Amino acid sequence: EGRAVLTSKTVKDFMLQKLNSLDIKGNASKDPAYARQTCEAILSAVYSNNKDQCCKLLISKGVSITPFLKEIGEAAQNAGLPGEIKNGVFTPGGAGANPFVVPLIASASIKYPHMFINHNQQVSFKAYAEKIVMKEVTPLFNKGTMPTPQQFQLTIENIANKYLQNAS
Repeated sequence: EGRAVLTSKTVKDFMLQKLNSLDIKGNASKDPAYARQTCEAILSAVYSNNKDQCCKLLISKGVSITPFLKEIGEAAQNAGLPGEIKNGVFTPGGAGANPFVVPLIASASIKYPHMFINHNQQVSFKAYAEKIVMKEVTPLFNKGTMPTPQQFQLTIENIANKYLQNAS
């Protein structure tokens, strides 16, 4: 959108416009490499967001997300995105901070200084930013046997949410 107030969904909107114009699938369709980095890294993004979102509150309890990372790495292994592994733990190749949300949020961090001013706002910004690409990435999971972002995210979130609670 382009208003002097926007509210409710401003970046969310420009993030969605970027998301739409990011055509995570069109590039996965024109770029067979892009698809490799956008099909495995999308669910590895949720994987990583899981390790980011779950570990975010978990690092506050002083827990251990590695075992949970091991679980999203399962989904990340079973989903077809491998790359890291250690003491009975594994992680998907592109287990960074999301290849689409990074610049998607980087754009909004560059674009929306107002909404990204608070250190705890751009981190949460990428949280619903990963939820939108699931509409763009979903279709890359249709041309094969890959899980959807929502089916995989829920199964992942389910381990973030499982580690999330933990008494408190």
